[PDB]
Amino acid sequence: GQGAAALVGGVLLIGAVLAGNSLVCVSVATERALQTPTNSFIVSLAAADLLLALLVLPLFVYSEVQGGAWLLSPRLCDALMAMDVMLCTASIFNLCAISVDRFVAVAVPLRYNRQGGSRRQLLLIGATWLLSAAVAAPVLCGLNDVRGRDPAVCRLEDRDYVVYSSVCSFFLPCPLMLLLYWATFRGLQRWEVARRRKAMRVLPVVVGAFLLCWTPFFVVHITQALCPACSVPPRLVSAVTWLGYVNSALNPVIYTVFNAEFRNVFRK
Amino acid sequence: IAQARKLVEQLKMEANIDRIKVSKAAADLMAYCEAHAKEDPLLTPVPASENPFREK
Amino acid sequence: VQLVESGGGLVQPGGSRKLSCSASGFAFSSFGMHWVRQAPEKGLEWVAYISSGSGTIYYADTVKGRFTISRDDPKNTLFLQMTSLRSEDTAMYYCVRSIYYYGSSPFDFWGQGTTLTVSSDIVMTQATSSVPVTPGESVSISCRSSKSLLHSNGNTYLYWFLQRPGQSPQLLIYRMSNLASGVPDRFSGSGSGTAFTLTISRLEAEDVGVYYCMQHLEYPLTFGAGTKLEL
Amino acid sequence: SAEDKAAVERSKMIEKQLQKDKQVYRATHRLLLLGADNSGKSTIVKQMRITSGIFETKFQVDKVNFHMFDVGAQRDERRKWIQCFNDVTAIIFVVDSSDYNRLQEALNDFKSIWNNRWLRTISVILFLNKQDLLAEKVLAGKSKIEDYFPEFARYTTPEDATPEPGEDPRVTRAKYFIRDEFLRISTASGDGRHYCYPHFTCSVDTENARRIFNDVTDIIIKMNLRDCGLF
Amino acid sequence: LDQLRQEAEQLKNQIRDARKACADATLSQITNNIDPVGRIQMRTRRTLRGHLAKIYAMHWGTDSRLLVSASQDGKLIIWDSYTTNKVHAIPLRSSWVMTCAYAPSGNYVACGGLDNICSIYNLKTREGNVRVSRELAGHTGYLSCCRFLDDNQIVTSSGDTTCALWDIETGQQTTTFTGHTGDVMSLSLAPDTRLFVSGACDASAKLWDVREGMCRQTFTGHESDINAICFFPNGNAFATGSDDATCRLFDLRADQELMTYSHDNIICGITSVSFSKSGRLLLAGYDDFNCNVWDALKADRAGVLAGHDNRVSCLGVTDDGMAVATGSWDSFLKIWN
Ligand SMILES: CC(C)CCC[C@@H](C)[C@H]1CC[C@H]2[C@@H]3CC=C4C[C@@H](O)CC[C@]4(C)[C@H]3CC[C@]12C
Ligand SMILES: CC(C)CCC[C@@H](C)[C@H]1CC[C@H]2[C@@H]3CC=C4C[C@@H](O)CC[C@]4(C)[C@H]3CC[C@]12C
Ligand SMILES: CC(C)CCC[C@@H](C)[C@H]1CC[C@H]2[C@@H]3CC=C4C[C@@H](O)CC[C@]4(C)[C@H]3CC[C@]12C
Ligand SMILES: CC(C)CCC[C@@H](C)[C@H]1CC[C@H]2[C@@H]3CC=C4C[C@@H](O)CC[C@]4(C)[C@H]3CC[C@]12C
Ligand SMILES: CC(C)CCC[C@@H](C)[C@H]1CC[C@H]2[C@@H]3CC=C4C[C@@H](O)CC[C@]4(C)[C@H]3CC[C@]12C
Ligand SMILES: CC(C)CCC[C@@H](C)[C@H]1CC[C@H]2[C@@H]3CC=C4C[C@@H](O)CC[C@]4(C)[C@H]3CC[C@]12C
Ligand SMILES: CC(C)CCC[C@@H](C)[C@H]1CC[C@H]2[C@@H]3CC=C4C[C@@H](O)CC[C@]4(C)[C@H]3CC[C@]12C
Ligand SMILES: CC(C)CCC[C@@H](C)[C@H]1CC[C@H]2[C@@H]3CC=C4C[C@@H](O)CC[C@]4(C)[C@H]3CC[C@]12C
Ligand SMILES: CC(C)CCC[C@@H](C)[C@H]1CC[C@H]2[C@@H]3CC=C4C[C@@H](O)CC[C@]4(C)[C@H]3CC[C@]12C
Ligand SMILES: CCCN(CCc1cccs1)[C@H]1CCc2c(O)cccc2C1
Repeated sequence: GQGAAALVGGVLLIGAVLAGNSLVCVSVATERALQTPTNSFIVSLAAADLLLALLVLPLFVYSEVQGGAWLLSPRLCDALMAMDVMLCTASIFNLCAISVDRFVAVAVPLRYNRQGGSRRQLLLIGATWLLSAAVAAPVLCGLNDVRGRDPAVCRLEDRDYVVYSSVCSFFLPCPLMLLLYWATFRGLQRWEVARRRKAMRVLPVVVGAFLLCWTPFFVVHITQALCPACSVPPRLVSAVTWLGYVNSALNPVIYTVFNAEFRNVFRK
Repeated sequence: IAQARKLVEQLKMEANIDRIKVSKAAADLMAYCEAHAKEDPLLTPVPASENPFREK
Repeated sequence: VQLVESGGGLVQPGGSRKLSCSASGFAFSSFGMHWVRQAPEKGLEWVAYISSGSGTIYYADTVKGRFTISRDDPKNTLFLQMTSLRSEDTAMYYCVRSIYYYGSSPFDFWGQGTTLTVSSDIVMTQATSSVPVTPGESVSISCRSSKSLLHSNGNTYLYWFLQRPGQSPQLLIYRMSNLASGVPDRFSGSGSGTAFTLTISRLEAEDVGVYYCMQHLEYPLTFGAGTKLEL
Repeated sequence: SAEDKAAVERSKMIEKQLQKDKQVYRATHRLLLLGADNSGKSTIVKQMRITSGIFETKFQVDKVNFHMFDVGAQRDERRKWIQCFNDVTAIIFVVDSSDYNRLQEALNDFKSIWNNRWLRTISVILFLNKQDLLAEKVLAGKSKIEDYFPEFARYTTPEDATPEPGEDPRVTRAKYFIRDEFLRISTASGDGRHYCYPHFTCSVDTENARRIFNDVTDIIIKMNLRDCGLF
Repeated sequence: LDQLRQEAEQLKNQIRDARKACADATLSQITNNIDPVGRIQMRTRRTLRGHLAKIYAMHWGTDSRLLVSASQDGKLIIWDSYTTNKVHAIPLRSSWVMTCAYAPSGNYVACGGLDNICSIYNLKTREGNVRVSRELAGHTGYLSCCRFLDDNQIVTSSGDTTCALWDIETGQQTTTFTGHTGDVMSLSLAPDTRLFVSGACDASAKLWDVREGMCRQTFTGHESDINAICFFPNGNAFATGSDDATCRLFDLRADQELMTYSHDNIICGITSVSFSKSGRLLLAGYDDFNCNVWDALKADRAGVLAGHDNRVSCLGVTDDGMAVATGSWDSFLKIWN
């Protein structure tokens, strides 16, 4: 029975996400050389992936383990949807915020240099969490309270909210993160032309892991809302949902493997 | 010449000193430490009402 | 160093006036400022305070909301705005310097004063009202308070001032033991934390005047009635 | 706690002035200026602008402020006073690139600076100065360089070379040989913590302030990309 | 040259023989029997966090409550250590300050650094603001250390290899002390202020009579530059810290090394040194960002102060021994018990 593979995979996923995002949090708490206004965004990302592995992954795993049946209260399904939609969206907006941070660091380099504090860090990090709450809030506004909302399963169901929340959470941040990394890369080319290598490699890894985790989910998910008649396999919907959460395990890796001071700490 | 001249005079000035045997001089540091050990809040941490550097 | 008050004179009661005080020869922005009354032939009475950089303001209840105190550091200037007035308000008003940090002496310098003529608290008491005495003799003057002035930090917030005839007051002692700068070693003070003494080891003709105690444990600041020394 | 409350408030007034100064201390770039006795750095400072132990030259480019510290009356044992400059945005090292026997001493100084344990993080901007004199000496054929750098005749102009229009093959081989003799030092023990930015410059060129501005912009880009983990 | 150099070498050998003739024990033998300092924990009771750049120096007022601290931001700050209040912040004329002192009265503080001038600031002005009373200009290399004897005279140390004593009213060198060969790094006054001792980038320390202007004794045994120096509280021994990673203690009276303080894993230079009020503890501040507390009789490491993120640059124990403060290139000071 594949529910056992979903349990084992769920425990491995929760382990990987909790461990990896704890390594971030403990390192930036303990090493003052890591405690930079640049790394503030990387902690804010890891914090979303920790809350997602605490407040959301265990119930998603338990649901998938009982074959996608929901057997708990309807308001717990509503809470779990609002919690998932916020913490998923916080993770994505934190990837987008890191991409603004890296762009300003190359586009306007003298203003960025360790002058950090209220205006960039606290405005932009606050905007990620607040805007994630704003995306999630229509779930606790009770759009699930409509007729025919069968309690035997847990999901979003409003076509309009699914389109607009997908549009806001994936479909605007994906172009922003792409154009910001393209403009960051082009900014380094302008600089190497004007003054008359690792950055040429890492931006493909950052963008690749984002697109591979989140394009399959958000395209499948918006396909259902655009097309109720489309015969999406339920196991596809499961698999792309799992693949969305794989991002929370890759985030610790991608935002600290390349960084020389995290590399220096993890050499110990 | 004045460089070597002032060296040999300064060296004579340091040669003619009434140096004392190190056992006695060491014992005097040991005696001073004992005599003032009661008076040293780093050596003997005082109770919190006497320490002006209390916690908030 | 100078403080020079301006405005004053005749007021009809329901009217209004603005006192100004102009500072020179000191770094005015660094000091908090106080205004102090002296009603005619009566003791001192504090009215208002502003901090360095205006961050705190206090008033006596006899003036709260009815007077307002204001500042102009770029012009080394202090103001008091008298929104409506009474027979209760005729006094000389002194502009007074103060600065607060560990070991500082606030109230150390006072302006010449300007006269305005109109057409719980810690109670502070001096048992004496006058003492007749001659030069070279020693004296004591005593003061007592309704609350102890000994704070838990170990300070004792008692200030002693002398005013000579026709002068503004001068600081003698800022906390019971601490003698001011530029005053004779002849003055010395001490106390229990609820009753207090100012002592003079030997008098001189320069000591003739009225001696005021004042607390600075908490606002409103309160003076004793003042003890005269007479020849 | 009335006096302590006022002492805390003036401590806050000080912290406001410290944070107002943290802004300018962050915003300005500090540059240690170094060179031999025969170096022309005392002319470079005029190009920047237009018993005392240190000189501060102030200049700006594109509204970015530079303080350049030419270390003044000090002895020839830098190993102690140099530790102060563990802060700086860059070192600027200035050399009479003018075929001296003393060019070997300038290479020994550059090696001593580049390998100093307190300077491991700090980039050197490198000015090969007075190259108008190098051009005059080499065009006159009175240059001696192989006679005390016994590898110039074996060395040849790199494809890295980008000479100015009309510069002679010997003049260009000479400037780039001297340039590479410094880079042969920096590339040996440099590990990407710090970089060397060589330039060719003369007693009168205006571009020195732009050379500094461009190279601090590069040094700051490398610092920012290191903080991002992107370089 | 040679005819005097043979007498100089003879006298150096004679002095070494005289030191050796006095070596009837070692302090490690005399103190072998006494009980150790039981290992001392200390906790950061205050942290002072105003400075914009690396702290180079700090000094306590005689009241054991106020302290003054200097940094490359170009500021002195005076701290009420009990409340953590900033009592004054003084903008310096040169950013590159390397040293700092109180007058024993608390009326004045002094600075010096890479501008060779020693600047003296008057705290007790009628005008309320702190201002420079005088600039002592006659040094020809950086000031490394300043100490007041009283409000009218200060002893100073420099990279020009001299120490000098000044009259503050005149602004003039009342005496100059010249026997050092390297940059003089630090001073300490004896408790009576009749003597002072200094160490100077030539692995040697010199004792001087303030009142005569002459070197009285010379001390050697370091492998490298002396950064730090401090009298033991009885006033007739002193300790030094150096780039060779050893602290070392000497008597004046026995005129030689008593103890070396080192441990095999301590590879790095000592920036600063001080003693507890009994003399029983050395405290030494190091590169590798921490302080070691030593039993100044037994030479055991009695404890560690671990709180700093960058180089510990200075130490000072209050005159009543009630605390130690550490300053650092991390721009903080921390106060310990
Ligand atoms: C960075 C990596 C190593 C973190 C760990 C990811 C692991 C736990 C992931 C990667 C691929 C995942 C599997 C992909 C697809 C499915 C089908 C689904 O209907 C049940 C769960 C199951 C079988 C997943 C379980 C979890 C899984 C094994
Ligand atoms: C479920 C909801 C309510 C939880 C919201 C928690 C949010 C606000 C928390 C979680 C992690 C936090 C961040 C963790 C680390 C840093 C780095 C520091 O240099 C600035 C603050 C900053 C950027 C924090 C800001 C607030 C933060 C983003
Ligand atoms: C409930 C949990 C799992 C979700 C949030 C993750 C945790 C680990 C977050 C929440 C608050 C965060 C801390 C808050 C702010 C700071 C200060 C900053 O200078 C360094 C990072 C540091 C120290 C953060 C580390 C990570 C942190 C502890
Ligand atoms: C992991 C921590 C930090 C956060 C999540 C806590 C979870 C496990 C808690 C929060 C609310 C809880 C539920 C609250 C109410 C009910 C209804 C009851 O008839 C069966 C148990 C059930 C369904 C609980 C199971 C456990 C539960 C889902
Ligand atoms: C830091 C914050 C975000 C942590 C939140 C903790 C989680 C476990 C809390 C937040 C909101 C809570 C839910 C709010 C309302 C209800 C309806 C009630 O009839 C059953 C329990 C249930 C479904 C709660 C279960 C626990 C819950 C999901
Ligand atoms: C929730 C979060 C992710 C929303 C982010 C909104 C984006 C579009 C905003 C936030 C901050 C903005 C940047 C702030 C500063 C600059 C520098 C300027 O020279 C070019 C534009 C640029 C780079 C801005 C472009 C737009 C920007 C990146
Ligand atoms: C971008 C990569 C992953 C390839 C997939 C492209 C996406 C955009 C494609 C794949 C399948 C498509 C859907 C297939 C069928 C229908 C039903 C039709 O009546 C309206 C359009 C709609 C709803 C399409 C919208 C676009 C769609 C979702
Ligand atoms: C590597 C990633 C991008 C793979 C995922 C691509 C997505 C867009 C693809 C994979 C499988 C596809 C589905 C396969 C089968 C059907 C049934 C048909 O009646 C309507 C379209 C529909 C529902 C397709 C829509 C697009 C789809 C969901
Ligand atoms: C972006 C890429 C690399 C993600 C990983 C590969 C994807 C394409 C794989 C992983 C798990 C796979 C699914 C697993 C199970 C089923 C059920 C089966 O009856 C039809 C195919 C379907 C629905 C598979 C389609 C392809 C799938 C989604
Ligand atoms: C990888 C988890 C993805 N979740 C899936 C919903 C779940 C089903 C069962 C348990 S949790 C989405 C739901 C839709 C949505 C959205 O429209 C906008 C922003 C975020 C999300 C999050």
